[PDB]
Amino acid sequence: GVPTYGAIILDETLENVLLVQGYLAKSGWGFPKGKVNKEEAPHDCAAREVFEETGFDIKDYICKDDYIELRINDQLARLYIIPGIPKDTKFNPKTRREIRNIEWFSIEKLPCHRNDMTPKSKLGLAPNKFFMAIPFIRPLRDWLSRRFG
Ligand SMILES: C1CCCC(Nc2nnc(C3CC3)o2)CC1
Repeated sequence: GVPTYGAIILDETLENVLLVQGYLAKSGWGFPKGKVNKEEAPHDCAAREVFEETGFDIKDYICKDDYIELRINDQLARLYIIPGIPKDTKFNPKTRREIRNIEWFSIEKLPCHRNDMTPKSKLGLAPNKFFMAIPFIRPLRDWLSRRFG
């Protein structure tokens, strides 16, 4: 699995996080991130992917130790945590061919799991447009509690 890098951008209240909506298999909402290039350092890949997807440069804000990393299906995803970005920042992807929309979401309102279908006695999970973000939500809330209060 080629590792991916990106960011969790939060506003100044720490309430809201910046998600991006793709197309097709990436049609839902997720954190801005993408695959590392040959010989590219993690921090540079995170900044490149975030600038390509949001038009916002995190380079001067990345902290080396402040990230959440998950291994999903034997692919590693690491999102640098970037707090205090004002909600009135103008975000604009580099190309609309990959990114449909960019929005702030309330962290407390986001799901941290998908819903089963126990009502229908059917196995599996109900669709959720936050599926790409979900795995990071509980680890984020725990990280924020520890590092802030
Ligand atoms: C569109 C822009 C690129 C970021 C993307 N984030 C994402 N999180 N998981 C995946 C799947 C590959 C496993 O993608 C979704 C939004």
